[PDB]
Parts: sequence; structure tokens; C-alpha cells
Amino acid sequence: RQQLQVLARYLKMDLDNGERKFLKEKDTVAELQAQLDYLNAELGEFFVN
Amino acid sequence: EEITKDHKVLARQQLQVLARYLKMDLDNGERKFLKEKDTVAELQAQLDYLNAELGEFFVNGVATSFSRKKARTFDSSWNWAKQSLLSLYFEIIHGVLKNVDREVVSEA
Amino acid sequence: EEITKDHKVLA
Amino acid sequence: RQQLQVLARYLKMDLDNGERKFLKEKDTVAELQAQLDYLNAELGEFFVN
Repeated sequence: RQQLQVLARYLKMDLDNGERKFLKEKDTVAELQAQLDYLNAELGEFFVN
Repeated sequence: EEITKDHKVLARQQLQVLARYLKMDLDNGERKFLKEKDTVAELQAQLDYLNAELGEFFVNGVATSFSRKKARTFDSSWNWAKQSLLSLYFEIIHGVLKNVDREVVSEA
Repeated sequence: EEITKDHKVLA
Repeated sequence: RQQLQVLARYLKMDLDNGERKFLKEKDTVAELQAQLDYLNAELGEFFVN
């Protein structure tokens, strides 16, 4: 693991970049889903469907 | 920069060998990001459909505004009676109200 | 000598 | 083994070159020996010796 980290640092490579982007998109999914559940609680399942 | 490119290639190969030994998936984060991006795309498509359907005004205006903590109670009429009495008293003394007009009758 | 410096740092 | 192979590829080193040359020379030994055994079966051990 330490040797891999050394090589990544030499290569200027961000092993955590994909995970960070995933967490950002997961927050975006959460907030868009919150908007959708609010619209569903407002109009209703029957209306939205 | 052929030599530096060759070294970068060598370092990438050694890194991939070490990741393979460690059973580390370098592309796992990118895979999860791409799946989550597709999920964002489809949820956003649903939201734009609902927005094109109900409209910007309807969707914005159905926003919740009520909360129990935000309610304001007023019951201190016992205090406001004396306040109004003093206001009327001082107004009459100072000459704001020279006559018993309908506003003075309403305050009474 | 930036490249050789980078190699020395890596080593 | 994987690290050694990576280093050999970087060095443009052919680890199998010696083995390939050995197999070629072994085939050459086989065919020359086939010629010699034919000549021996033909003229005979006594004549050749």
C-alpha cells in the first residue's frame, strides 16, 4: 500500500478523486430525490403517475 | 519528453501491479460515480417532466411554508389596554385629539 | 533537471 | 514475478530470447543428428568409424 501511494504521488494521481465525485453525485441524487418526494407528497402518487 | 513518458509508463505499470496484488480496484470510484451520474440524470429528467407539466410557478409555489415553531401568539390584551389608554391620554393632553372623533370612539 | 529531480524524489 | 516482468518490459528485455534460441539450436541438433544417423545406418558403424 505504501509503495502504491508513493507511485501514485509520483504520477500525480488522485486515488480518491473517483470516490469524491461519487459522494458529490450521491448528495445530488439525495437532494433531487428529496425534491421528487416533496412533489409526490404534494400532488400525490396518483397525480404524478 | 520521451524519457519522462517512459518513466511515467513504468510507474503506472508498477502501480497497477501493486494494485492488482492488493486487490485494489482503482476504477471502482469512477464506476460508482458514473452510476450515480446516470441516477442524477434520470431523477433530473423526472423533475424536468414534472416542471414542464405543472410549470415553474406551480412547482415553486407548492413549497411548504408552515411550521409549528414559527407560529406567533398574541394574548396580552391586559397590557395593550393600558398602553392604548396612556397613548390616548397623552394625545388628548398634548392636543393631538381636540375632539371625540370616530377614531377616539373606536379606541374607547 | 526537473525530470531527474522528480526521479530522485521518487527513489 | 509481475514486478520483474514490468521492469523487463521497461528495459526492452526479452527473457524468452535465450530459450527461443535454445529451442532453435535443439531443432538444429535434431536434424543434424538425423542426417548423421541416416549416414550411419547407410554406410554402417564400421565404415563411418
